[PDB]
Amino acid sequence: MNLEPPKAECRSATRVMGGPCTPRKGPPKCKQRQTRQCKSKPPKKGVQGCGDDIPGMEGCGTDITVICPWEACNHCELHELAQYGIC
Ligand SMILES: *[C@H]1CC(=O)N([C@@H]2CC(C)(C)N(O)C2(C)C)C1=O
Ligand SMILES: *[C@H]1CC(=O)N([C@@H]2CC(C)(C)N(O)C2(C)C)C1=O
Ligand SMILES: *[C@H]1CC(=O)N([C@@H]2CC(C)(C)N(O)C2(C)C)C1=O
Ligand SMILES: *[C@H]1CC(=O)N([C@H]2CC(C)(C)N(O)C2(C)C)C1=O
Ligand SMILES: *[C@H]1CC(=O)N([C@H]2CC(C)(C)N(O)C2(C)C)C1=O
Ligand SMILES: *[C@H]1CC(=O)N([C@H]2CC(C)(C)N(O)C2(C)C)C1=O
Ligand SMILES: *[C@H]1CC(=O)N([C@H]2CC(C)(C)N(O)C2(C)C)C1=O
Ligand SMILES: *[C@H]1CC(=O)N([C@H]2CC(C)(C)N(O)C2(C)C)C1=O
Ligand SMILES: *[C@H]1CC(=O)N([C@H]2CC(C)(C)N(O)C2(C)C)C1=O
Repeated sequence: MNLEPPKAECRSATRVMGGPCTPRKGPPKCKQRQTRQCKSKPPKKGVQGCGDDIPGMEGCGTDITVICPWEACNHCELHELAQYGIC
């Protein structure tokens, strides 16, 4: 019968859940990664981004699985004002 009962609980959490939350049009519309969300300045390197090809296999995995900016949220090279979330 379907997969075995999933761990839909995890008590490890505590206050990092609940509270005033109201999604919007559900998560972004993927199924077509191209240029429907990523937009700003012409394609280049560093200033803009990098222009990879198939992330999750060669784009990233080290500065995220071992040290993700979410932990030491303070260093960050550029774009430090994005800390307010006013994005
Ligand atoms: C799955 C297990 C779990 O509980 N996780 C963490 C820790 C708590 C606080 C329990 N969560 O709800 C989050 C997702 C933050 C898991 O990732
Ligand atoms: C409300 C919906 C939600 O889940 N939110 C965030 C992100 C996750 C990890 C799903 N949470 O349980 C918290 C509350 C941290 C919301 O903003
Ligand atoms: C984006 C909220 C940016 O300021 N919020 C989100 C998440 C990241 C990846 C940081 N972004 O640039 C978008 C807009 C997708 C702002 O800081
Ligand atoms: C299709 C939509 C998208 O952007 N995406 C991401 C989601 C995660 C799991 C973060 N990832 O590494 C991929 C590239 C799969 C999709 O699967
Ligand atoms: C370098 C190649 C590229 O287009 N890019 C974008 C992709 C997303 C995840 C939208 N983004 O915010 C960056 C700047 C990473 C690269 O990383
Ligand atoms: C945002 C839109 C997108 O798919 N993208 C690419 C750019 C690079 C860094 C090559 N990459 O692996 C992602 C998926 C982030 C953006 O810059
Ligand atoms: C660069 C390519 C990518 O999508 N990615 C992950 C890493 C974490 C921080 C887990 N994450 O939510 C994104 C989508 C940025 C990279 O390391
Ligand atoms: C940055 C590095 C990474 O992969 N990551 C995870 C952490 C949670 C909140 C579980 N998540 O869905 C992302 C992809 C953001 C980071 O904090
Ligand atoms: C530290 C905590 C966090 O997740 N974060 C954002 C800031 C930007 C650069 C917008 N981003 O994509 C991450 C996830 C690093 C912080 O400033």
